[PDB]
Amino acid sequence: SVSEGIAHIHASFNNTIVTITDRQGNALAWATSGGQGFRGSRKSTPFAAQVAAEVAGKAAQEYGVKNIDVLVKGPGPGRESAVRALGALGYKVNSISDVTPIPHNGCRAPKKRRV
RNA sequence: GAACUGCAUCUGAUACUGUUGAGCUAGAGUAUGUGAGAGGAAGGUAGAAUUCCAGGUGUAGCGGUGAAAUGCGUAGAGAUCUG
Repeated sequence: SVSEGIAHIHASFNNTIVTITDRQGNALAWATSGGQGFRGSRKSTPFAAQVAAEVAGKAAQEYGVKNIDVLVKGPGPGRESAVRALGALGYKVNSISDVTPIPHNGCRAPKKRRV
């Protein structure tokens, strides 16, 4: 159906969500580290992001995407592992971009944790 | 005898303080030219980001923590794109 695609790698400190959409922005497939058997501490590792990206890529590869460009966002650890997973799954990467939301001194952040 | 460190009234001195006359420019101010600055007050505007709302795709999680759970989610969340 679609040959050009975008892989969004939304990676937080707790979880990483790998969605694969077309060039327009309509999601084709997605996977999460918390939806792959890993919970708690294991879920926020690069390996869980690797398996999530593998699952999402293998699910969206039946659609017909071979050309894909990735959009990494967030500071989580799996932001680098997911792209390697996509590259080793046979995806032809178009470009690696880091579009993470950065306010220009906007909304006040939550208070510092006293741990 | 000394002292009573005091007070009062005359006289003298004019270095310093006071009161005065004149002068001076060095302290302090004025006019004129340039300069920097998140100095102040009143309006307008821009770009990111959050939240909310309405939609398209999409499907089973999200979120959170040292772990969790409360919470949010198949009444369709989160993710993604458009207003």
